[PDB]
Order: sequence, then structure tokens, then C-alpha cells
Amino acid sequence: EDVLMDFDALKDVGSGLGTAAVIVLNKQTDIIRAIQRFSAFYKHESCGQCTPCREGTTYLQRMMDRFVTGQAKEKEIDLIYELSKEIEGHTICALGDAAAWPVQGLIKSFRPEMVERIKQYEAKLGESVSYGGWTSKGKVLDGKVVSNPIPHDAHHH
Amino acid sequence: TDLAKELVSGAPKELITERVARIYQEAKAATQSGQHNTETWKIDWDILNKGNRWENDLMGYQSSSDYMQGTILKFDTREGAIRFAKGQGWDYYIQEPKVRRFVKKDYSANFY
Amino acid sequence: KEVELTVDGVKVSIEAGSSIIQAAEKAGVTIPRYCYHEKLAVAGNCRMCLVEIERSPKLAASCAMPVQNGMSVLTNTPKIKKAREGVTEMLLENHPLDCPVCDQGGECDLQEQSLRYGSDRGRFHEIVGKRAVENKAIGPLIKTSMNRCIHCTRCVRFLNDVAGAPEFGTAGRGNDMQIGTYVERNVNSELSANVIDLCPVGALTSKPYAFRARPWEL
Amino acid sequence: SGGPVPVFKKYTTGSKGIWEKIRQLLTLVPNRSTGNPLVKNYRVPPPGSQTLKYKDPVTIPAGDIVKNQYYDRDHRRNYPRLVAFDQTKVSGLLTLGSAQNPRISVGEKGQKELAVFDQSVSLSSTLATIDPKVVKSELLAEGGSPVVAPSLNKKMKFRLTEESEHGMYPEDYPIRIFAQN
Amino acid sequence: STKELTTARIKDISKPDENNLQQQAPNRISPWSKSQKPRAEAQDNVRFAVKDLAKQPRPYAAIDLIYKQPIRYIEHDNVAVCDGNGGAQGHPKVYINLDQNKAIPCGYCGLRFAQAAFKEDIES
Amino acid sequence: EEPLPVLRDLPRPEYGELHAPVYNPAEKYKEQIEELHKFGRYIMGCLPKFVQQFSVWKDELVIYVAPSALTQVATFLKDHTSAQFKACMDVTAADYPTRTNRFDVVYNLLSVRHNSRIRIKTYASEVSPVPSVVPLFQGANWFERETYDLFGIFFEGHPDLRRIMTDYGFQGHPLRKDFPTTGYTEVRYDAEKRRVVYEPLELTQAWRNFTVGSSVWEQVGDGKDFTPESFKLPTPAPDP
Ligand code: SF4
Ligand code: SF4
Ligand code: SF4
Ligand code: FES
Ligand SMILES: [K+]
Ligand SMILES: [Zn+2]
Repeated sequence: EDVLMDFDALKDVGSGLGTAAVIVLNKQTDIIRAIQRFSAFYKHESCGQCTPCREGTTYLQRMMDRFVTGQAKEKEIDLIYELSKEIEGHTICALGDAAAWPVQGLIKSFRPEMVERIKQYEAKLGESVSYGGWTSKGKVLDGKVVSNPIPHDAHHH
Repeated sequence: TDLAKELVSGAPKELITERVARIYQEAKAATQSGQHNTETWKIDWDILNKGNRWENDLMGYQSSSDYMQGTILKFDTREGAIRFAKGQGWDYYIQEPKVRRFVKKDYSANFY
Repeated sequence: KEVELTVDGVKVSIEAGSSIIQAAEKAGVTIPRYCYHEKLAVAGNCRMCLVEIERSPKLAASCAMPVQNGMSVLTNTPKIKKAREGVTEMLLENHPLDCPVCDQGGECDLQEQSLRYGSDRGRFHEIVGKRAVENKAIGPLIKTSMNRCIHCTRCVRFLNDVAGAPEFGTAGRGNDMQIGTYVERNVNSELSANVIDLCPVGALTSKPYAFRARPWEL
Repeated sequence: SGGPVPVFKKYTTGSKGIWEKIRQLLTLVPNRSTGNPLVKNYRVPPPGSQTLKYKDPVTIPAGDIVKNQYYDRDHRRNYPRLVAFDQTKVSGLLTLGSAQNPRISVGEKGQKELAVFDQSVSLSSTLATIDPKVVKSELLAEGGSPVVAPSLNKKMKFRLTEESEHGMYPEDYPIRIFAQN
Repeated sequence: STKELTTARIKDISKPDENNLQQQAPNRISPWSKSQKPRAEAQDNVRFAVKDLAKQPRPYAAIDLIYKQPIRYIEHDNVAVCDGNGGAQGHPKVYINLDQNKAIPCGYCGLRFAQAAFKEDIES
Repeated sequence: EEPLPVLRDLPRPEYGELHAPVYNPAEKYKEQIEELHKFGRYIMGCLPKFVQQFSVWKDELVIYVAPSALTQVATFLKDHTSAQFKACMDVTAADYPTRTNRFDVVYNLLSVRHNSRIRIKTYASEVSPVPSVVPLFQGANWFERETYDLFGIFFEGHPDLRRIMTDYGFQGHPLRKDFPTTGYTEVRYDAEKRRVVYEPLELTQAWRNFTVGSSVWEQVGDGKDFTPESFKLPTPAPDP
């Protein structure tokens, strides 16, 4: 409402004027999938030498894919926030900091949307999903996960 | 210290006449990078030229007649080990640990 | 030349140009590390040696940051111990549950440092699973189980610099980075097997010694 | 309380019918159980044929995925350090006071005084030459009173009960039952 | 013979016989380790002079049994997950990578996993 | 005469997620730490000639005295009304060969009076005698008899010192660190001599020392400071 394009005025509200690629959206879209796509971008583009971003960027990716379908638990929403804090400040180059800020952006301002997504999936599936996505009956048979929604959201390809 | 304290310990005479003890400080292991097992001095006894270990015929065990095979002593100062060895009248020999030579290591050296 | 500094209240006198970790190791303070070896070039990628310096917000890789004069170095702040458990929680995200069948069992630095500096619980129940790699065959002396590599590049730095065998390197990018020789060829150096001692985890183990003993027996 | 209980209120096998009336007519204390457990109640679902699906119990602060940093609850490494008080440190505390009740000058003048007790100071001399109020205030207690050995349990008290309350042996038997109070 | 009975082989040569007491196991003739003592030499001992060798313990050799299982084939995924088919009563869960054109056995169970697309070459 | 309930079927409480506070177990001893510190100092002030130093750990107060200061400090702690330790519970030792006097003789006294326990530590070497507390505490007759049997400590003033645990004519004191855990000899029944005879030790399976595979990293930190704020020397504050 009073956003003024500055290197620091946008910083006060938590964002920043990095590359001035100002993006404007509408309410007829799911930001959970839009942020999930950034997470799958920083993962695929991280060089992969520092431990926090070689692995932690995969930790985010493996969790936003369960978020976008709502196959998670409500407390796991703030679990991934604690993950993003374990990455920042520990990497050599600023790509690690750039992979955690979008995760906080979803949580900071759009928290109720993730809860509604999970509450949908409880109703949609019918059976609540435990930590990590495991249903009550999900197990391993002859070398494959069975009786559980496997999220083939790793670009398939 | 100066006394022949071994005459009161009741230990068999063979530890004075027939066995050799060693005062050493355990070396750093190549596999692991920890440096804590190499800060206490230890005493161990040499093995026997025969009868240290032999295969039990029945079950293939490791029989032994060496009653000092599983005896390792711990100390915190080198002198205490030597003094204790002197007190018992042990025929010991000291193994001086190697000292790693300092070399400064710089991140920038990969290009300079 | 020497610059006098204090690490956690212990005065340190070292040669100038040295790194913080050597200064700390001289003062007796133990700084956990995976990627730092005292006979190899310094890489700063494992991010386990992080410390806090008084005039900075940014944690310092003590294996790479050279020493200063009058600098105050902290190693036991709650901020640091939070960082050490975060990094530990990342290395074990993709590490296999191989300790019973792993020849590094009783002598693995990833076990003892995780026990000492990491948390006692894991928070990874993900349903997709861990990362899996194919084992590369690099001769009859080195038995590779690359699932266990923590991407610390001690093998690469040793073979390139000390051994002079430039056929070993990092091929790939990010989550698919795969230490090896890219194509299938055996490592050719008379000192190639010293990599077995440097590899802190069970990724590179002895082939003749495979499965024969545990380190507490010997 | 531990009052006598009717026999049919105990989980043991008991007679029925005509033999119950015979049992009550001939026994000294009719409410004494035979001691043979009830076949239909005792261990009836054996330990290997239960129905309870056990779940690992986890209190939240120490079992949570969040707000559960290990260094917060790492008590094994927060053990109390071992400090031994020699005669010298007792003298230094006695002469200079404590950290809570300072009796030391400030700045370099104080740093002179602390360094005095940084090397050997026998306590025999210190008590010979110091204000008698110091002993009554620091060493002794309550204006010169001695220091009684501290109690491991400040709530350990006892009181005498009687058979109408403790139910045990009456007053003639040569033992007495002590309560808490 | 005593040539197969005293040397370990990956696969035997002749068909094993359950009644032959000199075999290493009732379902396998030759030993399955380089340091495993042959059963023929083990029972050629004084302590067996007046025994009944048919009643000594002869468990079935587990190497021969495990290779009688079919190969699991995974569909449109190069990573197999194995846990011993018992969950909390099996081995720890280990992920197997099937990029190489072969059947990679599980570290604990010994079950062999491969890809479906590779079956034809594997079954040659 | 109602039928007995089937306790299997009666309803059980339902709980959600359990909460238990996490707090340092060493905190609850805080009051005990100060009072032992005060009473520890009191003994030192009363007897500066004997009490070398005193130490407090949680709820245990230790008094360190020389062998020549034992009978004096023991008598004081037995007879002084402020500290009536009439009951001596344990007399033992420990072997630290690195120190000049290896043996460390420890006494535990119980005050049923004030509900307190105190510990006396006094050192000893292999040949230097230690005063016997049997004239004060009769319960130390066998605890001193046991310490000599397992540590060889000379106890001066003991009415009857002899082996109590080991066999008669047993050579060597077992709990000394230099004594191997399996000893030196073993017994068997010899047919020729019609009697049980001693022979030198020979194990069919030699003891396996798995203790070598101990931790190569230090496992517990430097600890935490729990001294009462009334027992630290004040820092001389900086000047203007
Ligand atoms: S933080 Fe940067 S340098 Fe480090 S692994 Fe990630 S992309 Fe590479
Ligand atoms: S390398 Fe260490 S942590 Fe990894 S499986 Fe082997 S023993 Fe376990
Ligand atoms: S294979 Fe071993 S030495 Fe090489 S980078 Fe991985 S963990 Fe380090
Ligand atoms: S030891 Fe410094 S980052 Fe690896
Ligand atoms: K290794
Ligand atoms: Zn398996």
C-alpha cells in the first residue's frame, strides 16, 4: 500500500530490491505451488559444495512437494521454517540464503493457506497423514512403497 | 620411591626377571581425526616369544598363558609412569612420542 | 610475526597467516571438522568448523579464515551449537542406515561427531526416500560404497595434489554430485590406498580387509 | 484404610453353597482367602495374547520436532564443575568478602588486594588477625553460633501414632509406629 | 572325491544329496566361504568316533536358498527401498540404486533388485 | 455380594500429547550446596591445623586431610555437637598410580543426629601407614581388614588385621591397578597328590580387551559453574 521502491524500504517489510523484477499476482492462483517451483529451482541450480545447501535445498524440495498436495501435518509447517534457519549463514555463497527466504515468505504471510490445504487433504483422502507423509497402512513390499500416495512431483522426466 | 616396593606387592618374581614393560603414549589413529586418546601415558607389557596366543583345538579359541595380556595402565604425567615403573623395579623402556611439525595453512594458498 | 589472540579466554600464540582452527587446536579447544586435514589444501565446504568472531554477524569457517591480531574467537555460544546440530542434521539426511554393515563402524568420524555435536534425534521421515548412488569400481584395492560419501573432497584433494593422480574428481552438480572418475577406470597410484584412511566415512574402505574385523577387537 | 475386607471382595477362589456356610462356621477368621487365584480373572489374557497396541511415549519438549534443540536439554554436559576450596581461598573469601557482599576496593587498588590471595595464605593466621565481627558474620552464624551439619531432608520429621490410627500391633507390643507430621 | 568338498565355489558342480553326510550342508556340497572349515575335515576327528553323524545339526545352507528367489523388478524408478518385509521386525531401511545394468542385492536381506527395462539382458 | 469387577474391561484415562518440564537436575541441590559450603568452612576454621581443603559436590561434602590429621578430624566430627557423626558407614580406598601416594583412603560418616553425611579423604602410599579409626568406630574393624586385603595399606593401631576376602596365603593385593584381573594362578584337582593344587594361570580363551576401541573424541564438556554467589571472590570493579 505504501511500498516505495528502494534498496531498503522494501527491506523494512522483509523483501528487497535485488533485481527489480517486480511481480504482481492475483487471488485466482495457488502461491504454494508458485513458491514450490522456486524451491525446485534453487535445488536444481545450487552448485552443491557446502553441506547446508547441497542437502538442505533438497530438504526444502522434498517438503514443499508434500505441501503443494497438502500431504503433511499442521506442525510440520513450522518444522520446515526451522530447517530454513539451519541453512542461512552457514553456506559459502549467498545461494543458500536465497533458497530459504522464499520458504519463510510463504510461512510469514500465507500461513492459513497451508493449513487449509492440509485440512482439505484430510477430507480429500479421508485418513490423516503422519509425519513424512506415511499413511496408516503405508509399507514396503518387494522393494516399493505401497498403499500410500507417492508424490511423483520431482519433475518426473 | 627409592624403596624396593616390589617386595611388598606379592607379584610373581617373573615380572622383575622375565618380562619387559613399555612406557608409551598412544599414537593418533590414521582412520579418525580425534586427538584425545593421545594425551595419557600408558604402560603395557611385551608379548611372550611363545605361548602368547595359540589356537584351542576344540572350539578354535585363543588360549594364552600370558597373565598380563589384558593389563594396560593409565597415567596423566610422564614422570608418574616412570616413577611407578621404578618403584616396582620393572625392566621398562620408554617410547618417546613423535611430535608433528607445525605448518601454517592458508585458504588463499591454492592460488598463491 | 606471531599474532596474539584469545580463543574462549585461552591466549594463543601462533605463526601469522595461520587459520583459526590451528590456533584453537593449540589452545586445546576442540573444533569439529570433516573436510579439514592438516596435510591437504583447505576447502571450506563441509561447514562444520563454524565459529563466531566478535566483530561480525557471519559465522567463520575456522579452517579457512586466517588468524588476526587481537581477535576474540568464540566456539561455545548457543548460536554455534545450534549451527553444529543443523549441519549434522543435514549430513545424515541422505546418509544410509548402513552402520551395522559398514566397515567404518567403530572408527567413523561421522558417528563420533554426530554423537558429540549433533542432536540425539532425527527429523527425517520423508516418504520419497533418501538419495541413492551407484558404487564406482576403481580397482581391486578400494571398495567404494558411494551412498555414504559426505562430499568432503579429501579423496580429490589428496589424489590430485599429494598423490599426483588427476583421474579422481567431482562429476555432476548439486544433489547429483558424484565423486569418482566419471568413466570407469582404476585409480593408478602407488599411494592411492591412503585415501582409505582419509575418507572419514565408509565411502572408501579396504577391499582386502572387507568385513573381517571391527576396530575394537584389534 | 486397610480395614478388614469381606472374602468375596478378594480375587481368590472361594466356596459356594452349603460349603460356604460350613467354611464360615468353622474358620477362625471367616474373611481369610484361600490364596488360590481366580482362574477366570488372574492372567486370563496372558502377556502374549493382549489387545493393547503399545505406542512409544514421548513428552513434547524432549520429543518434539520443533522447539527441541538438544543443547537446551543436554544436561549431561551441564554437570557441576568440581571446585576444591583450599585454606588460601577460604582466607581470601574471609578477608575480602564474597562476590555478593564485596569487601574489596575498586580498580587497581582492588586488583592489588585480590592478587594478595592469589598465592599461599594459611588460614590459621587469617583468623588470628581479623575483626571478630567477621567471624560472627562470615564464618559462624546468627551472631557467633556454630554451623550445624546441614540436613539432607528438611522435611524429615516423625510423630507417634496409636493403634486406632496405624492399625499395627497394640500398645503392649514393644514397638512404636512413626508417621510423618 | 574330496575336491569339491574342500574348496569353496560360487556354484556347485553336481546335484546335492540330502543323505550324503559329508556335504557341507544338506542342500549344498562345497563350502561358501574361503575360511569356512569343510564339514568333511571337521567330522574326521576323534570326538566323532562313536557318534551318529546323521543326528548332528545340519541347517540348510542359506546361500543356496537365497538365490532361489526371483529378482524383484522396479517399474519406472531406478531406486528400490528394502526393509526386510517386516518393518519393525526386519532390517533397517536401505535404498538401492539401480542405474547399473545389473541386479544389485540388498545389503542385509540379500534380495536382488533390478529394473524392468533391464530384465531381458539380465535374464540372458 | 456383587460379582467382582473384571479389571481388564474397566475404562482407562485418555491422554493427548504429554508434557514434562525440562530443567537441570543439578539445580534442585542449590540450597544444599550453600549449607555444606558454610558447614565445610566451619570445620576448616575450627581446625586449620588439619583440614587441608574441603570440597562440595551437589549434596556431598568432602574434607581432605593428611594421614597424621585423621584421628584428630575424625574425633572432632564424632564428638562436636554441631556435627555428631557417630556412625561410620564405609572405609575404602582407590588406586591412582600416577600420584606419588597412589592409595586414596576415603571414610563416610553418618550423622543420625542431624541427618547428614560427611566424607573424609586421606591419602597413603604403599609403605606409609595410616591411623586406624577402630578405637573410635568399631564398625571399621572389617572395612579396614578389607582395604588391606585388596590394597595392602598398612593400618596402624588395628587390633587384628588379616585377610578377610582373599584366600589364605594369597599373593598380591587384587584391587591395585597393576594386578591383572584374572590373577596369577588357578586351582585344579590333581589325581596323583589326591588334593587340590595351585598351578600358574592358563586361560583356554584369553581375555579380549575391547576397551581399546574407546572414544577418540572428548565426550563431556568443561561443565557448568554452580558455586553459590556467596563463595566467589568479588571482581574489583573498574575506576572512573
Ligand atoms: S551455498 Fe553456493 S557455493 Fe555453497 S553449495 Fe550452495 S551453491 Fe554451492
Ligand atoms: S560411514 Fe559412519 S555413519 Fe555412515 S554408515 Fe558407516 S559407520 Fe554409519
Ligand atoms: S569419498 Fe570420502 S574422502 Fe571423498 S569426498 Fe566423500 S567422504 Fe570425503
Ligand atoms: S572443517 Fe571447515 S568447513 Fe569443513
Ligand atoms: K574410510
Ligand atoms: Zn533388504
